[PDB]
Amino acid sequence: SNAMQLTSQAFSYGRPIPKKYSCQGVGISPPLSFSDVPREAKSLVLIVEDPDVPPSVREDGLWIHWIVYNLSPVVSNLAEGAQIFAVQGLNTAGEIGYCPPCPPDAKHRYYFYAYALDVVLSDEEGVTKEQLLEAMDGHIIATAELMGTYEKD
Amino acid sequence: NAMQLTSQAFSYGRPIPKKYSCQGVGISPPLSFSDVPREAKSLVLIVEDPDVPPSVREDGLWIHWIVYNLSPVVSNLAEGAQIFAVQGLNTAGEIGYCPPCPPDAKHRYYFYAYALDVVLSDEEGVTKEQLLEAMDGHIIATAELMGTYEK
Ligand SMILES: [Ca+2]
Ligand SMILES: [Ca+2]
Ligand SMILES: [Ca+2]
Ligand SMILES: [Cl-]
Ligand SMILES: [Cl-]
Ligand SMILES: [Cl-]
Ligand SMILES: [Cl-]
Repeated sequence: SNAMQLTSQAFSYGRPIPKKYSCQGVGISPPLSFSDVPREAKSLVLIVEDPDVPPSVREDGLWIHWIVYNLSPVVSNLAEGAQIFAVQGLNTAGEIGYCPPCPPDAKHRYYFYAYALDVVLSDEEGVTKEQLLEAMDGHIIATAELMGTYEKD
Repeated sequence: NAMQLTSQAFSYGRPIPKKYSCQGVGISPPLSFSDVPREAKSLVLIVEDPDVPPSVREDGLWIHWIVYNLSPVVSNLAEGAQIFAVQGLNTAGEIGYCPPCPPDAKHRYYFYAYALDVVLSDEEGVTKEQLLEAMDGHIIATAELMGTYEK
């Protein structure tokens, strides 16, 4: 296509994420595919977040489930639970890496955002979303979005 | 449940019938959209030929059709349909569909459908570049159909 894509073999936009990738299954990271990445991209960034987190546990209403940056722009697929040859940032629990959906109160939406950058960012551990967004500023050449839902059954 | 774009006139990678080319009446081919996400507020269609002779078009890409602000429940466009959406500029410099008319070889014609989470502004003379620049940040699904033409 004419624009960068972020998709998953496991679910289409707005459909349920399989149980395997939630706290009700093994809780591993879902498969994701990047395609049509601009040739000028030098790295990719992934941010996964839940704007449906109960506000009584998170006042700003947004829980970050995964941060990955400095991915290769030709990475193509991340297989489920795969090794990440890139830098992982901090989720909202304050730990590195992927946190599975585990919505206590309702069905939630989980948004997966991809960003293509025309630079490689500094190699830093412990990166939060706020810090990452600052580092990206001025370097984002394209974005893509995927969303899936989860509701405990 | 991925979004799909199909045509009752040709399956993926197969020849586009003559009537949709310059060798016939040259009307737009029938198209069907399936499994458009619920969250979509509009559809976009971009049809282009990356096999255009580079001596004619240096960048190697000729746009044959741009449509945006299609209803997300439009479901199908009949052959040569009156379009209830906005048509943009093709590379010939005209609004609407330009048929395949490859002079030199078999070409591939790619049809890309995009579901957006917004309705774009109603504008005249919209080019592919302007359309794509506005779509970034709003695309929620993509589907591809391809057909070939050879004189
Ligand atoms: Ca007929
Ligand atoms: Ca004219
Ligand atoms: Ca109008
Ligand atoms: Cl995938
Ligand atoms: Cl959750
Ligand atoms: Cl059709
Ligand atoms: Cl042509």
